[PDB]
Amino acid sequence: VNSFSGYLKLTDNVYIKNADIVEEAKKVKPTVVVNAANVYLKHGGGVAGALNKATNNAMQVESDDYIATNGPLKVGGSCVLSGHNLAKHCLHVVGPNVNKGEDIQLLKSAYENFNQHEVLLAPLLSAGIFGADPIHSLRVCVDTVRTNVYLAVFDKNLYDKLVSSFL
Ligand SMILES: OC[C@H](CC1CCC1)Nc1ncnc2[nH]ccc12
Ligand SMILES: [Cl-]
Repeated sequence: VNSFSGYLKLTDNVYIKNADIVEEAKKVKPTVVVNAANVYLKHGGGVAGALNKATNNAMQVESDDYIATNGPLKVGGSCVLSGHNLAKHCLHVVGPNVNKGEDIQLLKSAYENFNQHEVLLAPLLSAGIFGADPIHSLRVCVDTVRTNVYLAVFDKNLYDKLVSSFL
């Protein structure tokens, strides 16, 4: 039993809800919130900009130190950093950004990072401003993640479309 509420169950382990991930994380304070990161951990827009804003820029400060020490992530890769006031940990995961010409096949590799954590709150990787088809992202999620994932989707028409089209 966990404290996630109001989710539709899609499979044994994948759940979905129309929600603002910032407001969800503040309520649940999950062990792991997933950020839709880029390789530079520059949290400007989309989910990343919203999560960072909610931390009063502390996420960006921590991220800049991480990059200065370690260099950029790989597309498809991840790192674990603090969750600040939102969660215990933030798993920064880099899905391919189609608006940059990155290979969509890397989306499966990106979702594989979720399997290192028993329970996660997360957005659909490569959706929104990353320019991929969200129906595809949900399909890859369901077919790749084996741990318990609670997907937040900050758009009603999209959410309704994702539910009604889910196979
Ligand atoms: O990338 C996945 C979705 C895509 C957008 C919804 C339609 C375009 N983004 C988000 N999902 C959940 N919570 C969020 N908070 C701020 C942004 C955000
Ligand atoms: Cl987005």
